[PDB]
Amino acid sequence: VSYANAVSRAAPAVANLYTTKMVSKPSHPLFDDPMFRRFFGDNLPQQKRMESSLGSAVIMSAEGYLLTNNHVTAGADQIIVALRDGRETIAQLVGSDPETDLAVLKIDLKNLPAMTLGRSDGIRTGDVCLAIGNPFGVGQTVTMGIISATGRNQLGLNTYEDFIQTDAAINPGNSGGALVDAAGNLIGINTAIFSKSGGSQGIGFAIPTKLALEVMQSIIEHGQVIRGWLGVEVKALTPELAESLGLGETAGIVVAGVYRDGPAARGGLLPGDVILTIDKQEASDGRRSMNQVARTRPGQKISIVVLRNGQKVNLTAEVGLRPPP
Amino acid sequence: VSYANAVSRAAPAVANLYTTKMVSKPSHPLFDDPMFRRFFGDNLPQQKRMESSLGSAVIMSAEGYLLTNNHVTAGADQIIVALRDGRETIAQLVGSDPETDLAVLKIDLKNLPAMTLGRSDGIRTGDVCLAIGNPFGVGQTVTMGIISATGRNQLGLNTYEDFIQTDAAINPGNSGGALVDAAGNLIGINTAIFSKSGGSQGIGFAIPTKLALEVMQSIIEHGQVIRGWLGVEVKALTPELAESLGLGETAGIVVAGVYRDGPAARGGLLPGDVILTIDKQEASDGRRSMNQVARTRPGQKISIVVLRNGQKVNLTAEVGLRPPP
Amino acid sequence: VSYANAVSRAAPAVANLYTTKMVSKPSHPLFDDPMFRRFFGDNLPQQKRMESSLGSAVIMSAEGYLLTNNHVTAGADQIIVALRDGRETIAQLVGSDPETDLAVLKIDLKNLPAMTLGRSDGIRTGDVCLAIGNPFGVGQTVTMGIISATGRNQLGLNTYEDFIQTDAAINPGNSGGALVDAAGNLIGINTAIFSKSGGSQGIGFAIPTKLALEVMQSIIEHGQVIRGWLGVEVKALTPELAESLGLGETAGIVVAGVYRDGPAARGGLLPGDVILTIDKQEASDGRRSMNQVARTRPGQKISIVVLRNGQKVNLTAEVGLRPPP
Amino acid sequence: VSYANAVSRAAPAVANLYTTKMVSKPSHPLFDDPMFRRFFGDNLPQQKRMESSLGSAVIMSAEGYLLTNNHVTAGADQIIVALRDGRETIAQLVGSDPETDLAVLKIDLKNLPAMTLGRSDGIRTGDVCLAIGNPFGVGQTVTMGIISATGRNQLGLNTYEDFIQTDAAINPGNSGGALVDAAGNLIGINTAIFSKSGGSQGIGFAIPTKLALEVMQSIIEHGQVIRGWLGVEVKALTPELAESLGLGETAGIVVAGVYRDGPAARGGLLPGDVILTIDKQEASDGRRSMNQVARTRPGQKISIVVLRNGQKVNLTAEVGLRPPP
Amino acid sequence: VSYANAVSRAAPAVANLYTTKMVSKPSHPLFDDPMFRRFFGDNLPQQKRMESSLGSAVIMSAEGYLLTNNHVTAGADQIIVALRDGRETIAQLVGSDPETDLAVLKIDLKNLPAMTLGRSDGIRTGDVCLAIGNPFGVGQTVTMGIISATGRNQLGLNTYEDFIQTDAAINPGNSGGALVDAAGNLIGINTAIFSKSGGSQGIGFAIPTKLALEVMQSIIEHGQVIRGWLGVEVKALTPELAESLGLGETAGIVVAGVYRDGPAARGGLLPGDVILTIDKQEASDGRRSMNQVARTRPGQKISIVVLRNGQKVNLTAEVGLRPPP
Amino acid sequence: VSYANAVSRAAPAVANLYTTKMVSKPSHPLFDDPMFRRFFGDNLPQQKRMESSLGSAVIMSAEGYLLTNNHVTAGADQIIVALRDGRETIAQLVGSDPETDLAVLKIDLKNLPAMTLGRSDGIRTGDVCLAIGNPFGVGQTVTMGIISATGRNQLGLNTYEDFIQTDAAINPGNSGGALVDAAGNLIGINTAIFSKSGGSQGIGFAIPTKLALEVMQSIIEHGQVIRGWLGVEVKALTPELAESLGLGETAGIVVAGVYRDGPAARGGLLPGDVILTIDKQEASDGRRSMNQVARTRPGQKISIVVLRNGQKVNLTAEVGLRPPP
Amino acid sequence: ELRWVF
Amino acid sequence: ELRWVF
Amino acid sequence: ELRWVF
Amino acid sequence: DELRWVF
Amino acid sequence: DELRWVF
Amino acid sequence: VRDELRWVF
Repeated sequence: VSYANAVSRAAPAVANLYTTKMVSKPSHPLFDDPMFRRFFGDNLPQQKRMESSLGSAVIMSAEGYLLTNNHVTAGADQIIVALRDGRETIAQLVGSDPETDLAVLKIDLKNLPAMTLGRSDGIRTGDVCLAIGNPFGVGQTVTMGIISATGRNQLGLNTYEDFIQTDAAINPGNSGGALVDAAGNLIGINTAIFSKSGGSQGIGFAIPTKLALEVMQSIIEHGQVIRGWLGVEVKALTPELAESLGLGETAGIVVAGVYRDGPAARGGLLPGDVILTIDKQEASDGRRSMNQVARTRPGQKISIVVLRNGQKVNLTAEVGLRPPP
Repeated sequence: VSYANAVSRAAPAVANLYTTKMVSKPSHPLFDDPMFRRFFGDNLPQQKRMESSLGSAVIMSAEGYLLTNNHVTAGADQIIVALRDGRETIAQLVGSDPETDLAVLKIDLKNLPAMTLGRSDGIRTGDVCLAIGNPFGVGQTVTMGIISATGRNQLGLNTYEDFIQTDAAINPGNSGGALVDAAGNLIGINTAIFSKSGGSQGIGFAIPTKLALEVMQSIIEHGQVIRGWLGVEVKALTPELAESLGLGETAGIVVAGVYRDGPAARGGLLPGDVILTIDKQEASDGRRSMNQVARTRPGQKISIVVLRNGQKVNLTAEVGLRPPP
Repeated sequence: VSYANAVSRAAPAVANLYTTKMVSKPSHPLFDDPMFRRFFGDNLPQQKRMESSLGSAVIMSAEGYLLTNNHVTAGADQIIVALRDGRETIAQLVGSDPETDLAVLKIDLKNLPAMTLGRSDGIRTGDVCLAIGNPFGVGQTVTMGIISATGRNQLGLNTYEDFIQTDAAINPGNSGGALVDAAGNLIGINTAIFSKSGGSQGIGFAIPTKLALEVMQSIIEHGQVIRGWLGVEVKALTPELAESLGLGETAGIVVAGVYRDGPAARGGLLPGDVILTIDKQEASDGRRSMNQVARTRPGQKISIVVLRNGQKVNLTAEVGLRPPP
Repeated sequence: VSYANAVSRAAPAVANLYTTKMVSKPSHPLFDDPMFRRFFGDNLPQQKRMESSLGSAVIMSAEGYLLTNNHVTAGADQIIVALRDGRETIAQLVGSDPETDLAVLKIDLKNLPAMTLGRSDGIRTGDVCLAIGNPFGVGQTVTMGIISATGRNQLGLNTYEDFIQTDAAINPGNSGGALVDAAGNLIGINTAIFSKSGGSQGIGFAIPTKLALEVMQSIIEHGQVIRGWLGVEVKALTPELAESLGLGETAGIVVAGVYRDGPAARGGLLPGDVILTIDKQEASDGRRSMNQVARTRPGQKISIVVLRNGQKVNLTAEVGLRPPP
Repeated sequence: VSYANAVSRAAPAVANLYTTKMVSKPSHPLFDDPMFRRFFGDNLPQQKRMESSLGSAVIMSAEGYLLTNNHVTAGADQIIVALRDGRETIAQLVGSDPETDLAVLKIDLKNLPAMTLGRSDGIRTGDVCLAIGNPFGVGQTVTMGIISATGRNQLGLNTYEDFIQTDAAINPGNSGGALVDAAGNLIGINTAIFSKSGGSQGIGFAIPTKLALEVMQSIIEHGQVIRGWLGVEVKALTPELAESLGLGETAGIVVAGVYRDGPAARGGLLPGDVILTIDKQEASDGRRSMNQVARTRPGQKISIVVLRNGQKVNLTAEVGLRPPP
Repeated sequence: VSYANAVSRAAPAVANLYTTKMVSKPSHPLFDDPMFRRFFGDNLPQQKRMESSLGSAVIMSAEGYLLTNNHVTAGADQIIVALRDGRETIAQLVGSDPETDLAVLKIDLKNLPAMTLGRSDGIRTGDVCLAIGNPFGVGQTVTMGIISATGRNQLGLNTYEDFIQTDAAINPGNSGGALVDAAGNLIGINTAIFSKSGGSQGIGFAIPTKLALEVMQSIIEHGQVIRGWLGVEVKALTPELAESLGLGETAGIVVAGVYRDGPAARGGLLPGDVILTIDKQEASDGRRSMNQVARTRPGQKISIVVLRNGQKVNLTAEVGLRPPP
Repeated sequence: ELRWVF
Repeated sequence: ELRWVF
Repeated sequence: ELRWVF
Repeated sequence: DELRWVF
Repeated sequence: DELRWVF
Repeated sequence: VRDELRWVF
């Protein structure tokens, strides 16, 4: 069997990213110093640029828009995009999203290959995927594995998580590179892995294309992913969490904190209040509720239904803008 | 290309095994202690019960019978079974066999998905295989590889080894998990790996189905896989020591020791005796003889023939029950 | 679905190379030794033999020629070759190529299986490949993976490198093993891995069959690989030093040093010279020029064109016989 | 000069304590064991009894009473006293006080040289001292250093401590050893060191004889030291906190908690209230007060004056037996 | 013997030093945070500052001038002096010499114990000595040793070095502490130790009193030490190298570099020149001259005799002010 | 008090041992290489002298006779002896005894200070001792301690051991150094230390002068130490094995082995034979016999009495020359 | 601990 | 700090 | 080279 | 980034 | 303990 | 390495 056609289709849109730091060269005893004049000197230089390759990026448009993990580009002095055909351009950061580990880069180049997108919702466990990237500085490498699992939350890496799990070897430097389907269609961005050694052990994770896209579209539109805020600290009601709180068998979210002067504080949410309904949606599961509020447009008046001391309270809050971490 | 159909056939019958261990809570200088009264009191009990993930298990029957490694089960008082659909029940351990690292769980749930079997005997190296388990408590995962070889005995892991070698990523948390063929049929139970880093490196091992079924059914009927024993400790035969009446390995087993007061011992076997036949059969291999003796029923009297001092002798022994390690 | 067919056509042509030595038997207080006479003798044998594996060789031809890595063979006084069909024989060394990590064994055996070759140039990234090797001394094992890349140079593993990058799990004991295509036709020899744990992490490197064949015919014939010598240390000219008429690297590599009484040094080459042409070849890349010099005959008179002090200088030099590393 | 006279008086009264736990016999292939009879049998026992050295002990009295560190003796079934003259005898635990890290050992030998007790109160920082101990199993060892400080507490090593500090090298095996003055008189028992490496760095600690001796007689009549108890957990009164009509240690220890059903609980003492008087004494410092309560005979009703909410409260408590840790 | 009296005079003038940094108090899940409102309040304790020891200091004036190491005080914002009498005051940093690793602190307390000085020049190797300091924050400890050596230069620790070597255990926390004679007078300030463990191995260094007092007076006069500048780098005369006019080793210094725009640079000293005279003084040893230049006042014009290429030149230069490291 | 007079007496007689590895300057890019040419040659010094210091030596005679450890001098070519007065001399190795860890060097210089000697038998545990030597390359360094123990046999570092255990800091670089008395009379050669850190821990060992002098005189006369050989392996009579009519220490040595064709073997010695007398002296302890035989001159015909199977048997042997490790 | 902040 | 228990 | 028990 | 070749 | 002496 | 080559003033 072969995936070479998919490799041909997909590899040209997977660029490699790097940063440069000018640095002090190892000194010599008989050579001129900035402060001392010795026996000899150098012809044209006094410092040396070092390339420090960050990870992989994915081209999403012929306009020049690039997707990458935020951590690849974090605290970067200079981001150089190295194309598969040997081209090099200086990238402009457009925006970053620390909550979803995503950053968007802009490149001014003609003749840019773009990545043909595929639906991440249509993937299944047991599907074949190929991970394209730049592991350990070796060069463009393509790896193969199946989709080990889908939609992985509870990983505790990001505020918002919808992770594909992969069997294809992902290594340091593979971050920001593409996860593709067997036909060469982008289904994810390589983001993080679980390892004792630091090398791929068969547990890689990538951000699905649907989530990656929403944030990319938002970052291009505003330069910030806009998210909703309720200023609530929420815990799940377990059988012993309920007993400490004094509710014998109640289930669902309970608030354990109110962000000072946030939308809940003005609205009336109080610690110990079981949330029944957020904006006419039943708040049964916390992850569903947080994402709902996240997509709720800031400056909107939604109605929170709460259970306080066994009685229902119809609270009203003005959804705010989620602050950065 | 997808193994998604095979995952759909197999993922439902493989479980996650958990255990709870009681723990005293973390202390605070303002909070009440078991023997101290301070300015505060949590409403929770002093002992936190921590969920701990012992491994993976396969549902073998619709009656709730389950298969896992002896090394997953051994030492845990309460075993909890988590199925793919979220149904969680408490398993009662039925029987164990440390000779094969196998153990059987009885579960009492209705609408139970069973696992379609395969033939271990029908596998060929180069065949595609899937490993289903819970690696690193990351949730159920599916790994794809191929059979790397078969019949990996003399590995020194277990008393009886007839293992499958797979290249599918196998990590801690995968033990007792299902090794499945490309149609989701169960070929093995994933038990151990060979690694420099305690993580998948591509060398994986599964007990074959043909052996596990022999063990599982024997445990269900009796509570123990009952093996025939002769109390003999043997070694191999070099042709250099085969000068007298030399057969390279024909009747090539050298007695190295006798279990004190063992069945072989009562029979009159001395160390240094070369066993030619056991129970009317050529004995030119230790592992073959180890297995042949194990399948003989306790109490069947057999005749062991040994060449001693260049003379063949006819010995009569009564097979014994094999003692626990 | 299965690579069983490819394994059946390839696995028989892969052998495991072993080395043996004698170390004395376990020391005991009452055991007669080489120095002291004590209460007991372990029979009478002074030395016990320990066989330790070195890696895997490929059976290239049915006349007994074997291909393996130089690192597998260097430092081995006696090498045993044990094929898949249980035959073990003592091999002898036709030669070695440390500059390509290759070595050739000769063996005399009846009806040897031979490896059917395939074109290295005909592989494209994304093709399925399989690995046959003895990893960790577990026994012959087959690993399936894809082709990560081709043409891997600048690794700094060897002087002359053209590696295939593979996803297949390559572990110590895989060195000198076959990397094979989906049909069982040879595409390479497995030499090394990039690993942060010393085990497979999905980045494996193999010498391609084309380079391996030409090293093998050459080692078999003249007993070694013969290469051209110029005795030059070269660095690519920088863009800063590409200040001259040559457009960047166009026709340029700087002479960093000249070997003492070397073919170029007698020729009048001086450090700081810019080589425009070697043997009327463009020479814009240091690696391509180094390969060209290696494939030039020891003893050919060639014309080096150099640019020193704004003037082209034509020099004539006698290509040497490249020395041992 | 020469501390030899000091060594002559002191060295005969310091002993070495060792414990013996039979160690499993190591196996051999041609040898016998219980389960198997092999080719040879040594004329030997099934196992051998190995001996580990717990530490030093000082012969306090000619009756056979020896005083040592609690940590040196705890959870060692058999205690052997090996004398300086080579007499070795089984000793019996008379009792231990883990609060002071002391223990009393009883031996019954004739012609025992008892140690000469010096006065710990009479020593000064800058005085010459000698440590006698069996460090690292090397043998009875004599080290010379000075007294670095007196009255060391707050170390956090022990419940009740009045530590002597010495520059003299002290190592593992010195525990239970003698601290001796210039005339060879007992001034301490070596107890703990402060080491980055685990080896003496000139900062060793020993329990002074006045405290050590008092504990010993209190373990001879009774099998434990009987101490006073109020079951309170006090903290130091910070001056900033003491703005509330109070001065920094002016009758001040702050309560952090009270033992449940303790003498303090019965009396009404509360977490967060300032204690100013205990049985008419100031309680300016927690350490002075803890020691005073310990020396108050149990069952004695005493008054506690306390400052609660700006109000003096008179309380009455009946002292209880301090409980084991 | 006993040094109790020497500790009585020496110990009072030795002070402990510490810094305090405010630290966020331990949090609880139910507690109000500056960012969140939770079930309970902490009774408004915003944070808790915790004291951190920096080392020791010596009092050289009744007026409270303290001498400590620059390594002990650099980068610390708030300095507290704690004395043997238990008084604590904030110190004012007067000055720092990174060249000798020395620093000066100012205190305003009445009745300050002054340390009596000693003649550092008069010390003999073998003299008993004592180190006073706060090692490991255990409180002041006194340690006894011998002078192991004097005038240790070429240790690579400080630009200007004269060292007393001591056998007295000096641990981290002894820096800025007192090294004293057997009469209790100050012979040095202990600064560094040579160790594998990080603890004392018996090799400790103390800056001598003659230098330390000299540096301290300079800082009080000017806020820093004022020193001479030539901007010259020099090496020793290789024994073979005294080819022409090197007889008697008169020129032991070879110019290895000249400070750009330095007084010597302006003077006409050029690298490779041989210095025979500096201010009509011996140029035989490099350290002697460095010390000589340093002790020459800026603005003084001097004469340097350089042997350049077998020719003697009479140079003239205006002495500079040595710039900071 | 001072020890400076003893140091004035013994410091001249201790020397530092200097070795040289031939190493050439490590490579730098524009500097001419041994095999390559470049724009700048490294002046004219091709390589540089690299000085590695191994230890101390004591000048035992004015004829230039030196004493040191075999471990200090083993595997060296040029040993340079640097005196306290700065004079340095090349040394030639007279002889070595590795069984005592001693070496004798000869040096030719006039006005060579000779070390005054003490009597090894004279010393007491508790005597103050000085340690002169050069640890860590720092320089000659005196250290003070007391004598921890004498007769330290059974350490396991050397075959013949009588060690002075010493308190003074002995660190790496002290081997071959002098253990001096309070008056400066040499009593030992500093040899080994027991540490965990790899630095001084206060447990130091010296070879006593009485043993050291006997070895040095034998080395000067014969170039070696001459020892008796019986070629036997001996062990103590176990208490249970003295059931054969024997005192535990009487005829205590028991034969475990006889060296092949050794003096003992030729005599008729067989293992299990219990030796009662060797050369008419009681063989009570194996260490005592080991010294008695080494000291017997080779070629003496000596009787050996042995208990063989319950019968006293008279034997004779020709004491042989002891073979080397 | 299942906790969310929104 | 607050480590006295009596 | 190895040992089996039964 | 600065590497050398010897031929 | 018990050890061996070789002479 | 005894050819230290470093003093500055």
